[PDB]
Amino acid sequence: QVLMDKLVELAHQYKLKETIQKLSNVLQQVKIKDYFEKLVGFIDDAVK
Repeated sequence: QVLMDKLVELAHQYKLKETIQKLSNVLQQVKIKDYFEKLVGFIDDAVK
């Protein structure tokens, strides 16, 4: 029990959820609409 409690404390010290949410926030700052528009334009050019 002491060992698993120490393991739980050690795992929670890193706070992986904060890293995940920071990564998600950074990923949400990218320009996906521009890339989608470029892909749509390129596929339209190919079809034409």
